[PDB]
Amino acid sequence: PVNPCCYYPCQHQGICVRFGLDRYQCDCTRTGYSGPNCTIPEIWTWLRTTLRPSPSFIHFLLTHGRWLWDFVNATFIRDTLMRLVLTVRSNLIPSPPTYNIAHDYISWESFSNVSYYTRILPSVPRDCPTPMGTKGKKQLPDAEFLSRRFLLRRKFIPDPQGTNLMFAFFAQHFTHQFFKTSGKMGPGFTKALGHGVDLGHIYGDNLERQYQLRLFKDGKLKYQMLNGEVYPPSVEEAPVLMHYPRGIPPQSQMAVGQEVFGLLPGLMLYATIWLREHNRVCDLLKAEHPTWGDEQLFQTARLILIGETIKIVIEEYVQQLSGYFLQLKFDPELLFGAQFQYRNRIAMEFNQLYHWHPLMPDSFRVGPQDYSYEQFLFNTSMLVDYGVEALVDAFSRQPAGRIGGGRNIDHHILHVAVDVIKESRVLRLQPFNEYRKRFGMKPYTSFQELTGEKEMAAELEELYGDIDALEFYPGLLLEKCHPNSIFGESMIEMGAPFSLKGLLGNPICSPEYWKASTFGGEVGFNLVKTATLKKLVCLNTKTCPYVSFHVPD
Amino acid sequence: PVNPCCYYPCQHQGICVRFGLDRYQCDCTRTGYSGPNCTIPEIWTWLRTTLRPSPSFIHFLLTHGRWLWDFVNATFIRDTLMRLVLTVRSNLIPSPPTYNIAHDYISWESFSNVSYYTRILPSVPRDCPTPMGTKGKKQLPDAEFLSRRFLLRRKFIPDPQGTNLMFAFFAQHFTHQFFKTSGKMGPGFTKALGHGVDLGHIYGDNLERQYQLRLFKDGKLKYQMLNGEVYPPSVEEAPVLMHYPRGIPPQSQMAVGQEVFGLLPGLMLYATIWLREHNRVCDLLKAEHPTWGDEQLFQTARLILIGETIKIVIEEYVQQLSGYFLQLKFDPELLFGAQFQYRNRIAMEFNQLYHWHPLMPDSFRVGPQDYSYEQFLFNTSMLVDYGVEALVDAFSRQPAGRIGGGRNIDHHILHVAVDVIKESRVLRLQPFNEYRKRFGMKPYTSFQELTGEKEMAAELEELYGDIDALEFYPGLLLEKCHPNSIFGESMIEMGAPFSLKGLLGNPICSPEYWKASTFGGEVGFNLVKTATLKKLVCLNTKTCPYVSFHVPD
Ligand SMILES: *[C@@H]1O[C@H](CO)[C@@H](O[C@H]2O[C@H](CO)[C@@H](O[C@@H]3O[C@H](CO[C@@H]4O[C@H](CO[C@@H]5O[C@H](CO)[C@@H](O)[C@H](O)[C@@H]5O)[C@@H](O)[C@H](O)[C@@H]4O)[C@@H](O)[C@H](O)[C@@H]3O)[C@H](O)[C@H]2NC(C)=O)[C@H](O)[C@H]1NC(C)=O
Ligand SMILES: *[C@@H]1O[C@H](CO)[C@@H](O[C@H]2O[C@H](CO)[C@@H](O[C@@H]3O[C@H](CO[C@H]4O[C@H](CO[C@H]5O[C@H](CO)[C@@H](O)[C@H](O)[C@@H]5O)[C@@H](O)[C@H](O)[C@@H]4O)[C@@H](O)[C@H](O)[C@@H]3O)[C@H](O)[C@H]2NC(C)=O)[C@H](O)[C@H]1NC(C)=O
Ligand SMILES: *[C@@H]1O[C@H](CO)[C@@H](O[C@@H]2O[C@H](CO)[C@@H](O[C@@H]3O[C@H](CO[C@@H]4O[C@H](CO)[C@@H](O)[C@H](O)[C@@H]4O)[C@@H](O)[C@H](O)[C@@H]3O)[C@H](O)[C@H]2NC(C)=O)[C@H](O)[C@H]1NC(C)=O
Ligand SMILES: *[C@@H]1O[C@H](CO)[C@@H](O[C@@H]2O[C@H](CO)[C@@H](O[C@@H]3O[C@H](CO[C@@H]4O[C@H](CO)[C@@H](O)[C@H](O)[C@@H]4O)[C@@H](O)[C@H](O)[C@@H]3O)[C@H](O)[C@H]2NC(C)=O)[C@H](O)[C@H]1NC(C)=O
Ligand code: HEM
Ligand code: HEM
Ligand SMILES: *[C@@H]1O[C@H](CO)[C@@H](O[C@H]2O[C@H](CO)[C@@H](O)[C@H](O)[C@H]2NC(C)=O)[C@H](O)[C@H]1NC(C)=O
Ligand SMILES: *[C@@H]1O[C@H](CO)[C@@H](O[C@H]2O[C@H](CO)[C@@H](O)[C@H](O)[C@H]2NC(C)=O)[C@H](O)[C@H]1NC(C)=O
Ligand SMILES: CCCCCCCCO[C@@H]1O[C@H](CO)[C@@H](O)[C@H](O)[C@H]1O
Ligand SMILES: CCCCCCCCO[C@@H]1O[C@H](CO)[C@@H](O)[C@H](O)[C@H]1O
Ligand SMILES: CCCCCCCCO[C@@H]1O[C@H](CO)[C@@H](O)[C@H](O)[C@H]1O
Ligand SMILES: CCCCCCCCO[C@@H]1O[C@H](CO)[C@@H](O)[C@H](O)[C@H]1O
Ligand SMILES: CCCCCCCCO[C@@H]1O[C@H](CO)[C@@H](O)[C@H](O)[C@H]1O
Ligand SMILES: CCCCCCCCO[C@@H]1O[C@H](CO)[C@@H](O)[C@H](O)[C@H]1O
Ligand SMILES: CCCCCCCCO[C@@H]1O[C@H](CO)[C@@H](O)[C@H](O)[C@H]1O
Ligand SMILES: CCCCCCCCO[C@@H]1O[C@H](CO)[C@@H](O)[C@H](O)[C@H]1O
Ligand SMILES: C[C@H](C(=O)O)c1ccc(-c2ccccc2)cc1
Ligand SMILES: C[C@H](C(=O)O)c1ccc(-c2ccccc2)cc1
Repeated sequence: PVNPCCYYPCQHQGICVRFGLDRYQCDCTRTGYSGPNCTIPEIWTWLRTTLRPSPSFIHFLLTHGRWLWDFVNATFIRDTLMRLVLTVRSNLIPSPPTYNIAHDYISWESFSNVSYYTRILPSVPRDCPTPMGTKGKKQLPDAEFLSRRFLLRRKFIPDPQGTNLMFAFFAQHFTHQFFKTSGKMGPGFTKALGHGVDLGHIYGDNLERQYQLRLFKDGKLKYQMLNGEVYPPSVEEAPVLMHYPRGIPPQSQMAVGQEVFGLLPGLMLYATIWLREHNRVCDLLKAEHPTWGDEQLFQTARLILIGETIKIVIEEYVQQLSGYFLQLKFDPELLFGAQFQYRNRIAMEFNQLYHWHPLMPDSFRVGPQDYSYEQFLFNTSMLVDYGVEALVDAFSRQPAGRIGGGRNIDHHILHVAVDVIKESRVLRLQPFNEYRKRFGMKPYTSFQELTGEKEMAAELEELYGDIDALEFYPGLLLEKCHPNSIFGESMIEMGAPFSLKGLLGNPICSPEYWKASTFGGEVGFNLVKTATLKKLVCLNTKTCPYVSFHVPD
Repeated sequence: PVNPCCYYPCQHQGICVRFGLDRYQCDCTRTGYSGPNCTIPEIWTWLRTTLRPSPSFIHFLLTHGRWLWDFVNATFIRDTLMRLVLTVRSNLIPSPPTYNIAHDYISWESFSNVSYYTRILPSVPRDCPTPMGTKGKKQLPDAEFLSRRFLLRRKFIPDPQGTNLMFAFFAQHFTHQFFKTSGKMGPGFTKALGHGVDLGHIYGDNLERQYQLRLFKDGKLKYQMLNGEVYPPSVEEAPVLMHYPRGIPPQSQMAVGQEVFGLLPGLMLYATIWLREHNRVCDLLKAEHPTWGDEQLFQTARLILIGETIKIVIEEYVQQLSGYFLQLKFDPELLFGAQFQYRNRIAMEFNQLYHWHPLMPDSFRVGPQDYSYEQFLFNTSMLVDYGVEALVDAFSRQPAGRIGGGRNIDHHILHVAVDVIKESRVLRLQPFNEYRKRFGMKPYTSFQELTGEKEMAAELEELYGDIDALEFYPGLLLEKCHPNSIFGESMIEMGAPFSLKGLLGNPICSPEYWKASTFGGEVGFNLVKTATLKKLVCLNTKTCPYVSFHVPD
């Protein structure tokens, strides 16, 4: 008897439950539909769906008519729309979280064990006829072949939106505080127990590590002086585990919150900027609160930096990424009248979607000098040799690669995409089309509709055999991009919900925490409300270089 | 310079923050008040407080006019009132949680480290003129003296509401799933990381322990047969750490989720009933779902038992406790249209408040036999000797002692109260009157007003010197009791918020989880919806004895 849930019979988030030896029932509770497979719409459900413009038309509206948007952005309409965006996008993510790699049903273990990444759609049943369920071949295309054929970069394709490396390293630094897959436990497990913006990549993901990194004086983080400049301390003064190639002297190993940041100067660059921001904030707090001890100074600075991070990510990072003329706004109060849960659980699908390796260039240009991957990766003297300002200027000037479209991952890191595809199969992620529906989009009827071209589509069709067998990650990177965009609609329609839910679901955005006293008063609250990338760098450097998420003109 | 916040200047939940060397500022954000101390009301705030009837009057309305409540309870008005109770009570509890024993301010560590009990009011600053702030003497009364003088029972005082031992043991059993203070870490720390109704007292507070307790067959829990009846397994069969006096071998110990349950037959009685219920539910689930494996049967049954627990607690436990003519109702759907966070963090004040030792009798009567504490405590055969039905019948017929009013704690366990008072001082809990205000009541102006009498009031007055120096726990237990009630208004006004928040804050009550599929379908969902104390017992025993939370008429 073939497992009926392998046919993915339940639609619109209805829940498929096996009954008896060969039957099944769909739980349509609060889905807005009824019927055996939750396909019969209620009045409002129908109106909403038949009158709702497509993601492509909305994307069009949001990226045209700057004159009208400039007007709108200066009115209450800016808040009305930002609220709509926030609520409509986040409503797609279940909270409290539902499934994980071990349970394809709600359970107390899935709810309480935070070492697990959560998941939005259950896994493909292990007893299905094919790897993807019912469609496709008995064996999926070879991961290595799939990557070399469709993901490997031939000629560098720059992001048409003007995104640069300053943005690419920001994204890598930022996401690594919540994507920390455990090697020991395996796929489906994380070590970033904070499941969000807790800044564990600065303060450490565990208490013992945090303590080794702290100076325990004035609430500050340990540091060292080099060429009269402030940098993270060496592992000798802050005995913390760091992932460095064997043979590298401890004196040349910098100690920071995230163990893998010694991998790239671009990562240590941000680690340095934030470390300096932390100590700088500590100084501001101390002047305002001379009676405070080291602990409160440290904890309050952390909250301020968390706020500064969310602010910059929404108003500058996501702004650059979206390309929207609507001025995004970070304002927790926009949700104080709505039903919203201030909690977040990182999804394995979100982890998959954020592998933006295509952003990395062919080489790294620092002034007249061009540096190869071998001169850049694990280079422990570049940051100190050039200093923060020089690297920020350089990264802000060099363009990053386009993410969507295919064939744009540098050969030096193509192996990551290969492992991502392999991980996807161990996690038994459902097919791309099931995720399209889960996120409110119509499934693609053919590979041609997906890619927008004919040659790659024909080859994919031969390899997968059926569009309904196309996998999650390949689908995301091979989907045709929006006009002049960094990526396709699925990346936005699927990524926006996870991202927004992750940003606003932070406890500091709750009515309980979002108050001046939480940040030490008006001074600290204002630091959060008015934070910018430019201020983050220039208030912590001797000179002010060109700083931005987009290349200059 | 005296610490300005030692005077507890900020009112109505305003937050006191130290500025400069000797100044302070109150953050009145969203309190509904403004001004230096958060005392100037906004028009609506004033309107609401002036029209608000007193807790005494509302208590009067809820305990009179049966004819009217009989009409109300059979209509939608019952639901309207329950929702009001729910939202208004839970709104007094901060969520996300605020402080803990280490931080008297919001911090990321307080939010993320669940080993800490949270707290509603910050601690008494360590640099205050007196132990309670600025009022009272430089030295608090001796804890032992206080207990002997005002808490020690002289003549057993039965609860006037008819509460029995079946209720007392249920309460002790139930609360021990979320109150597990860590001896190793000390005051302020808990081992019950679930912080709520997770049934960890049945399944264990950690995974390793849960695995030792499970049969891994049919989703069931290990068990043993004795005299043809089902009981928890021995430690020899389920090797988990149980706290038994030294010398008692593993084969003679019973292994259950909570390590301290071997202490009393009353606790193991409930451990036995719930274990039978778990396995009984597994049977019903397997009949409906023959394809389900052991893990899903186990997890689903746990969710059902959690649901049955909350149902019984709200509609029978709290109902008995309140004495309201209003028929309380457990219906998560009542909050779906409101703003509510589905999370809970156990407060140290709630732990203190729940020390209901006065409930325990002078001796334990089982039919013709009367057992002393010496014969009852640590008795390893009584449960099996009498069987479940017999003990339930016996406990359901024996009256429990009155909680409030004072002088009603059996000398055998008075030492617990002494330690609660000592613990309170290590935690530096603010005075009783500060808590009265935090929970919407007027502070008491004298001990006479507090106790309602003159003898104890005069002595307390001399020991403490000032009503504003009275401590939390002593205050709760010495407050005058409502007419014919089990305890005073403070117990209700402070206890209800914590209780209701903890019950409805459970994720199974969220819109995401409260669906039939979560419980395996309609059969499991109805088990939750129609759960009853009588059914919990009678469907798991050979015969059906007298079972209730109140003695028979
Ligand atoms: C979050 O969730 C993850 C995933 O579940 C947790 O992972 C870890 O915990 C699991 C449970 O501890 C680990 O499971 C392994 O199970 C192996 C098999 O053991 C079996 O169970 C008992 C073993 O006990 C037996 O009897 C005596 C009794 O004392 C015992 O001393 C003796 O050793 C004997 O084996 C038995 O019934 C069976 O026959 C099996 O032996 C273990 O051998 C192994 O050590 C481990 O416990 C799992 O591997 C862990 N890691 C991962 C990645 O899964 C994680 O702990 C959870 N986190 C939290 C905070 O809950
Ligand atoms: C939830 O919250 C609780 C409460 O904070 C927390 O408690 C435990 O964790 C902390 C931190 O691990 C424990 O700290 C204890 O105090 C001392 C700290 O002082 C010393 O620490 C270092 C000593 O060892 C190191 O010294 C050399 C330097 O010469 C260094 O090179 C080596 O690395 C070496 O290991 C040192 O840096 C410093 O100078 C001091 O000597 C700890 O050392 C000690 O081990 C203690 O552990 C608490 O005691 C823990 N329990 C309690 C009750 O506080 C929980 O861990 C937390 N839970 C979670 C999940 O976060
Ligand atoms: C970690 O990063 C540091 C950078 O801080 C690396 O050190 C730097 O390495 C560069 C390249 O080896 C050094 O180059 C300098 O400038 C010229 C560059 O070459 C010139 O341009 C092209 C290239 O051949 C030709 O057309 C020109 O004729 C000319 O050759 C070089 O010739 C100079 O000799 C000089 O070295 C740079 O000086 C150096 N910086 C410092 C402070 O050492 C470092 O190698 C890297 N570590 C590792 C292990 O890769
Ligand atoms: C754990 O609990 C069990 C009960 O489940 C304890 O065992 C039981 O102990 C009682 C008394 O200790 C035994 O009593 C039986 O019946 C009479 C009762 O006494 C009578 O009533 C009064 C009392 O003096 C007098 O007026 C009468 O003359 C008469 O004495 C007793 O006399 C009998 O000898 C008989 O023991 C009961 O039988 C026993 N149950 C079993 C099956 O063992 C057990 O002690 C306890 N463990 C500990 C450590 O206390
Ligand atoms: C040239 C620079 C880069 C190098 C050397 C690099 C490297 C790596 C390696 C070695 C891994 C782990 C692979 C495995 O376990 O198989 C990884 C993972 C990952 N990378 Fe990159 N990467 C780069 C850039 C970036 C960028 C710019 C982003 C975009 C935000 C990013 C995102 C991620 C994510 C989300 C993961 C998974 C983390 C996890 O599960 O722990 N990377 N990368
Ligand atoms: C036969 C009677 C009982 C005995 C022997 C007993 C005993 C004890 C002991 C020995 C402690 C721990 C004290 C310490 O660490 O200093 C404790 C705690 C506790 N007891 Fe009782 N008790 C009884 C009844 C009850 C009842 C009826 C309730 C009410 C629901 C209750 C509730 C509590 C609570 C809430 C704690 C604190 C738990 C914690 O923080 O871990 N007890 N008791
Ligand atoms: C509900 O979903 C099922 C599952 O795909 C649909 O398919 C079933 O019913 C068909 C109608 O006759 C049969 O032809 C299929 O063999 C049968 N498949 C399975 C797995 O049982 C079903 O038609 C859908 N019903 C509705 C109303 O949409
Ligand atoms: C605000 O609260 C403070 C603290 O309770 C009040 O007390 C301060 O001001 C009084 C005015 O005469 C003095 O008598 C007190 O000594 C002084 N105490 C402190 C904290 O320094 C204050 O009156 C209140 N003010 C308002 C506006 O209500
Ligand atoms: C009510 C006024 C409607 C005007 C119709 C505007 C037409 C915009 O049309 C849009 O063009 C895009 C490409 O430029 C496509 O990607 C979108 O799918 C399409 O809807
Ligand atoms: C309330 C929010 C309204 C957002 C609507 C913005 C959409 C801008 O729409 C623009 O209108 C222009 C009309 O002169 C056209 O010429 C542009 O092609 C079109 O994209
Ligand atoms: C927070 C929910 C508010 C519902 C009010 C109805 C207003 C409908 O609002 C619509 O929602 C769509 C998404 O479903 C958007 O794509 C449309 O642009 C928006 O106008
Ligand atoms: C014209 C301006 C419109 C502003 C509203 C945009 C925000 C609504 O965004 C909508 O979110 C939904 C759920 O994730 C998606 O299914 C829709 O395709 C998307 O347009
Ligand atoms: C029509 C509305 C009338 C509002 C009158 C406001 C009454 C509250 O008045 C306030 O009472 C506090 C406590 O006694 C004082 O500390 C404040 O200074 C006082 O303004
Ligand atoms: C009996 C009259 C009651 C009036 C209710 C006051 C409503 C709140 O009024 C507010 O007062 C603030 C302080 O001056 C102003 O800054 C705000 O603009 C104003 O809206
Ligand atoms: C909608 C909620 C209404 C709550 C009101 C219930 C209060 C019952 O009130 C009772 O009414 C009786 C009338 O016969 C009086 O005799 C009692 O003294 C009075 O306490
Ligand atoms: C007549 C029936 C009334 C039902 C409403 C009772 C529920 C509201 O209860 C109220 O909760 C507040 C916050 O905890 C307390 O401050 C009030 O004193 C209390 O009466
Ligand atoms: C505002 C806009 C929307 O809601 O449309 C939006 C929000 C978030 C992202 C995002 C961020 C990170 C990864 C992937 C996607 C993209 C667009
Ligand atoms: C419904 C009623 C109300 O909200 O009035 C209520 C709710 C809860 C308790 C309670 C529970 C445990 C300890 C202490 C108190 C008491 C009364």
